[PDB]
Amino acid sequence: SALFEPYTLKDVTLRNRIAIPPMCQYMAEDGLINDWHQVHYASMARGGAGLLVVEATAVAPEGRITPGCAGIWSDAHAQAFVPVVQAIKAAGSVPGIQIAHAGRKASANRPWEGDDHIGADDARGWETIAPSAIAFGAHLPNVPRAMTLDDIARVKQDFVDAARRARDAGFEWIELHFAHGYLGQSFFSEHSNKRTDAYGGSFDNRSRFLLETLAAVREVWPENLPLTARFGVLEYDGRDEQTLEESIELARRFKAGGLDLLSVSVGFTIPETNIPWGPAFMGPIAERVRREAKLPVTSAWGFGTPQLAEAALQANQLDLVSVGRAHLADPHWAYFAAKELGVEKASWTLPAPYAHWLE
Amino acid sequence: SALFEPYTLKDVTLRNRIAIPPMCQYMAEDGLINDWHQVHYASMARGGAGLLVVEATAVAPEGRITPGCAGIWSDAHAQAFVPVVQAIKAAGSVPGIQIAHAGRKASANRPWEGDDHIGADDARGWETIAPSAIAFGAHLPNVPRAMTLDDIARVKQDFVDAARRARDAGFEWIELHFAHGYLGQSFFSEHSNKRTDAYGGSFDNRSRFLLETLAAVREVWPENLPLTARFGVLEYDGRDEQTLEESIELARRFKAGGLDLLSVSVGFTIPETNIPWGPAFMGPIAERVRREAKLPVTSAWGFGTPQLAEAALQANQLDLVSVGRAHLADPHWAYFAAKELGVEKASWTLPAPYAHWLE
Ligand SMILES: Cc1cc2nc3c(=O)[nH]c(=O)nc-3n(C[C@H](O)[C@H](O)[C@H](O)COP(=O)(O)O)c2cc1C
Ligand SMILES: Cc1cc2nc3c(=O)[nH]c(=O)nc-3n(C[C@H](O)[C@H](O)[C@H](O)COP(=O)(O)O)c2cc1C
Ligand SMILES: CCOC(=O)/C(=N\O)C(C)=O
Ligand SMILES: CCOC(=O)/C(=N\O)C(C)=O
Ligand SMILES: [Cl-]
Repeated sequence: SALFEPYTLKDVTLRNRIAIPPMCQYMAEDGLINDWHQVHYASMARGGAGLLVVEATAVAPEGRITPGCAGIWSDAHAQAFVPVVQAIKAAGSVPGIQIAHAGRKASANRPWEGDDHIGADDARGWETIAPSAIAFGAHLPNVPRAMTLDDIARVKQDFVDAARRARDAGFEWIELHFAHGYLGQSFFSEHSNKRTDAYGGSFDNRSRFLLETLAAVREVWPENLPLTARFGVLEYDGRDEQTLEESIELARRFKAGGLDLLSVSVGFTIPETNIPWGPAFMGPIAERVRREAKLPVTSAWGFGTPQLAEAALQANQLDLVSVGRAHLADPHWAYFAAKELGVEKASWTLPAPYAHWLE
Repeated sequence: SALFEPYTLKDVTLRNRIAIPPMCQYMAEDGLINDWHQVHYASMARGGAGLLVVEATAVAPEGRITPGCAGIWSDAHAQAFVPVVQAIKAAGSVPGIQIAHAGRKASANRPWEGDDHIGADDARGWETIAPSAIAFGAHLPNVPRAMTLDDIARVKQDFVDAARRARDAGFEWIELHFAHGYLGQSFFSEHSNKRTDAYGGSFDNRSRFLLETLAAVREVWPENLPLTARFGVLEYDGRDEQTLEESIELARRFKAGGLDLLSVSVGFTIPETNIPWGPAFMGPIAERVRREAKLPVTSAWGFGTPQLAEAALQANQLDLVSVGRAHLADPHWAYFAAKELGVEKASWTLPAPYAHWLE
């Protein structure tokens, strides 16, 4: 089974090709994770996945999506992650973390509490920042404040500080969240970046925030640990051909800037899109990025069955398969995939107190 | 769905009829549970089961099965369970514990480390006790020491002390382990009880240790919390008709002694048996116990498919369906059952951070 071949990137070895992608839990308070996350991540790591990327973790308070999002903007926040890192490691999985800034999509309600921007009368909300003072729209109508040059310098430092905190907490894998219409993605997209200074206008200027943030993180992130990013390479906004070509060129510059692997996703920068949802629909897009940027990739959004995950590898589209919702439904999904794929001693994807009885 | 009707017993209400039966994890050290159990139990409780009965927990060190078994023979041991109790309650499940004494099956290796008796001279092994100085045989050759009347008094008091500690840790449900060939079961079975004093020989005498332990525990266990027991009602030794009839009579005396529910199982007292290798063979047996002893019952051994569990409840065979190994494979099995049975808002069998996305 290709899905259960180990994978080595820099000096880190994943025991299989199953990655749990970042998945916000909305259960933190003031950015501080707690027993919800401890059990959530430990249980999934024991389920057998080779890599567990902890949810989008805010580099700054206003970079949270919701009042329930995790943060790593202080050392106490980072210390809260230590037992999570150690629990993922004890299960034999590799602990990773996605550090993020929600940009204009910040200051929103939890998904089951409206999923929409928090109103100005609500005391829980806050002012959002973004490259330009233009709203996402739809259920996220709050217009963000346009960032100053000092904002840009401060946020980049927040990414540096968060990467250093993630490193010191013991994460062996970091993912910069440059996707899904949050801050980084919105600097790259002309839909949301209306700037005329050095951070908007041209391709170089729109790339500048992401390339500089990557460069600043690379200076503090160890060379022997994978430095990755999630990036939306197309929007399904009717401009996919040119957007994908620009996104792949940026991925080439990420590679030259020391990025080890690209988590290929959709931009979600604006609501006015037509995303063709279907099983493994990102397959050919991830493969094109993989081949044209010559960079290892993972992807998500419909690979969450054993056969689809395996086929994505057999087809040389992905190096790692990210399986998200299936792991919320079944924290031991990796074990389920091992069985479904007829892996030898499949039950031993799990720790002995389970494996012995399921063989 | 009958499986997702709530169930009320004394002052406890289970949100559904799915019980997680006790399942030894063999991960404790000197009886002390740890982060293995914390995540294991909290994750399963979040999976949606209405009742989680924590594994066989030894009332005394020599009553462990293995060096990895949990114990509750001191207040420090009981304190270790408090976070487990509270995590199970926080997920909306009801915390239970099975208190146990392995009898002549004690001092054995973990199942995946040989599963056989450890010699008492071995630093990890110890001397076993039983109603009669007769070995189980096969891979459990250690001959136990026949218990004196003072031994009987000591062990019953250990059950009492353990029930008090379980109450103080916050357990809302207790199960006496009188099954599976351990101490209590072996007092009841003529195969293992060769005593001629007041605790062997007749039906009354063989029943005495179990009835006296129940009575002693009944004194300290709160009237408003279910007092339950697990008992092997037949052995598949060719004496099943006479054995089951005596077992149903003991269930009647259990009820008269204040037992609230009986977990019906197999004896496993000796190895020379022909136990059915198949699912749900206990259904009609448990139904007979339920109807002839007029006592609520649960059972296990192969009910871990949603349709089988639903069928056992529709047939009035069980009041609760115990689903064990399926929860080792999938801690969210209760959610999987909700889906398969077409329960409305099935995803909300799970907490919101999962439920919202699985709709
Ligand atoms: C509850 C939930 C939270 C998510 N949070 C994040 C996140 O914090 N960062 C991110 O990059 N993607 C996030 N995603 C997107 C997932 O990482 C993944 O791409 C998505 O679930 C699709 O993959 P799947 O079909 O296997 O579920 C989230 C998805 C879900 C369902
Ligand atoms: C790993 C494991 C540990 C078990 N430990 C106990 C136990 O401690 N006490 C008990 O009464 N039964 C124990 N059993 C028996 C189970 O509680 C249950 O009766 C058995 O798994 C049959 O149910 P199932 O078919 O749903 O798995 C254990 C079973 C397993 C698989
Ligand atoms: C619309 C896609 O955005 C995401 O997946 C996300 N984070 O990146 C969430 C849901 O928190
Ligand atoms: C074979 C029947 O015995 C059991 O089920 C058991 N405990 O009761 C264990 C720890 O396996
Ligand atoms: Cl000890």
